Amino acid sequence: NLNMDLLYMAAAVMMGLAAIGAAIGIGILGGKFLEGAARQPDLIPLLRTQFFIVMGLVDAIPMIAVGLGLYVMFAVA
Amino acid sequence: NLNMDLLYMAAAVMMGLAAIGAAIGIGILGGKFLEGAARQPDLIPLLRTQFFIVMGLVDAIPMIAVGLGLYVMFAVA
Amino acid sequence: NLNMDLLYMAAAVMMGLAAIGAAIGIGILGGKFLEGAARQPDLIPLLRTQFFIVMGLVDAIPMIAVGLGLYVMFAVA
Amino acid sequence: KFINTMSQVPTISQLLPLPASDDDDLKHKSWDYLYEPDPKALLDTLLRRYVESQVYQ
Repeated sequence: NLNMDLLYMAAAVMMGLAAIGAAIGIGILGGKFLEGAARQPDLIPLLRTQFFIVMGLVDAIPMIAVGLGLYVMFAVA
Repeated sequence: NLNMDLLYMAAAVMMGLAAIGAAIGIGILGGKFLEGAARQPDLIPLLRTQFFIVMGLVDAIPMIAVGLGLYVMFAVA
Repeated sequence: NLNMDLLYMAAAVMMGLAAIGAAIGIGILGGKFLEGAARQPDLIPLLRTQFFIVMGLVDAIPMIAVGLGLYVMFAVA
Repeated sequence: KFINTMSQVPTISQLLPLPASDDDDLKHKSWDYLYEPDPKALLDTLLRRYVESQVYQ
């Protein structure tokens, strides 16, 4: 299963990269949200609304990355 | 044959890198949107407008890479 | 044989790198553009003009690399 | 208070804590400052200079 062992490295590369990307993107965005809140606590719910509004875009690729990596890990492999 | 063993890795990389790129790019771009909003709320509609205008140009190459990666992982492989 | 697949590995590395480059570069540029707008929304169109002028310069090399990805995947093949 | 050349009136008026001015926050959204170094340090000296200016007036 030389063919198979490369697949369990492929899923690893895909989802490790997706992990770093998504994690750091959300970290940055949430950090800016946190300082915005600390400036204006009585805006906190609207800024949470906006944080969730945009955060959905940071996941656009990294989830697709899981979508294919895990698929290969469990439907192709 | 040997083709099955390399393509599922090549696509893996080709899409994990685009994941990193789009994730970090959008995280950074949205951070300044949040800080600007917390600075001057009620300009939020205008910030959101031109944010989405710009963001559309950030996705270009990452999404091209995702498309070509899939075009390989299935239609080529 | 390898004279097929390693071409795809080369295409993957080239387009992945080009994607990370274009995405993160335009993310930084757009972020500074956003905060510049937030401090005075009445300049927005002028800033946007210069933003495009520069975002053109950003893309020159990535868009070479992306096209060479296709030249590899469909002329060297 | 030098109201008019024929009439002056003693007034006791508060200057700390700062009286609520006849001003509206709505006009503020138009623009904001580049604070150097930062607003928390500037506001202090602004209020001190303002109180001094009112004692002088």
